[PDB]
Amino acid sequence: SIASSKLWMLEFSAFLEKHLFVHISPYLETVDIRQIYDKFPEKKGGLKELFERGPSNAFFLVKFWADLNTNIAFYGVSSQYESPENMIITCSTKVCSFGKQVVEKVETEYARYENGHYLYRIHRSPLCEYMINFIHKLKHLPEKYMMNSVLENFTILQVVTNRDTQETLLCIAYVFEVSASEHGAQHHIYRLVK
Amino acid sequence: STMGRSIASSKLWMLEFSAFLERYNKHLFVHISQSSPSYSDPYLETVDIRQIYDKFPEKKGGLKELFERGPSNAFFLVKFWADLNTNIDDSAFYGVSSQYESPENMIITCSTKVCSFGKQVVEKVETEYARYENGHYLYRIHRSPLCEYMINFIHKLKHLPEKYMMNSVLENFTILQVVTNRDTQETLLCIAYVFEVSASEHGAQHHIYRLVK
Amino acid sequence: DPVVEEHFRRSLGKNYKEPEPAPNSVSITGSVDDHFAKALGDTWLQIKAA
Repeated sequence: SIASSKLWMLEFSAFLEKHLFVHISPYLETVDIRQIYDKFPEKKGGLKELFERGPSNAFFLVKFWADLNTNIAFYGVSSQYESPENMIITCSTKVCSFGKQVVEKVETEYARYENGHYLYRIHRSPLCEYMINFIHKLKHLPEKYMMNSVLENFTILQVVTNRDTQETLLCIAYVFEVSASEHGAQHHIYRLVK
Repeated sequence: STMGRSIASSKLWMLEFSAFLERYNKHLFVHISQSSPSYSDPYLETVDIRQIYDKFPEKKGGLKELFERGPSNAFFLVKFWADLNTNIDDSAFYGVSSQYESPENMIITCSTKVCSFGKQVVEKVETEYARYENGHYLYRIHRSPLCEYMINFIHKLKHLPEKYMMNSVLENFTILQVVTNRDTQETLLCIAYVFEVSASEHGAQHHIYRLVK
Repeated sequence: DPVVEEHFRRSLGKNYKEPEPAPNSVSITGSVDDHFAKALGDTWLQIKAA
């Protein structure tokens, strides 16, 4: 699972109101992070610089196979994280076109204390105008090979941070394809290394 | 009425606005401060909004439609004469800070669209809740970081050899700012900014207008 | 309730949990269109025109 020492993601989902485009609920395979640097902004704040500072056990790559097969409306994304510590977290998610940042969404969340842990919830947070328009134009293309061509160089960098210490708790890099199936989405999680 | 003498609609008032550069050193590029609506200042001069449609993105999300729907007493034009004369950034934080007041308690959305030749180049969307303090509901966007586009723009602009060259660049540079009630979707105020360099050695100026017809 | 909040803010000082903490924002610096053009070229331009 997607977990460092201080934070783990339990759930992540992008949806349309419900339709799931993309959903998530050791011995993960690895990916050399030097091979994907070009897929995310490379200067300061870059994935390379991020990796070199923050703990290397916090870095992950998720491959999604989206389910774009729906005719449904609210566009939202919901994720939830768990920690042993109580802290204030900032979730920063940058959408990237050919490695250049196109939208960045910054969210700051508190923990409710529930069962053994501190849980954090981003509940039904709305997609930006850009993303709706993107998914819309993507969804309505005449062929799946065209859709994968668009998705080829579409990526999202998600870096979650302890707002006070500025320490990075987990960093997830997403890459994309359309699902081969008529229905359903799939995913595959990787640990980012070296 | 008190309306029409400051950047204030029925539901929202701009108290303070500034873009700045920090390093401890600070430089103001652009500054505005107002009071709550009152009878102390004369009516603002007016500007025909049709003279300005062409300087902002139109079509759907556009200024014309925005004007045609929400209350027309919520619409303002600010002319800035920015102060580009500072030698810092040679470290430096580029920020913008604003502050607003409401008679009501609400949740406001501030959307700032930067525009080059009337087409949008960046958009910043901010959500602010109200802090309550003595009699007042106050909203603050404090030291909000400028985007790479804007830093680069100001840098390249700062270093031009001539102010007439600076004014030519600013000629087609505009910022549309629309503040909105997140529930009612009512537009609380909408300000259109146009720009020039200050003729002065130091300091910035402004001139506020009500947009009409 | 901001009027209640004020009392608390004033009472706890440096122990006051801001009910909606900063930072928050959405910054958009790009056109979806420009992406499709780059991925699909003429094929995308043909589709737009219908």
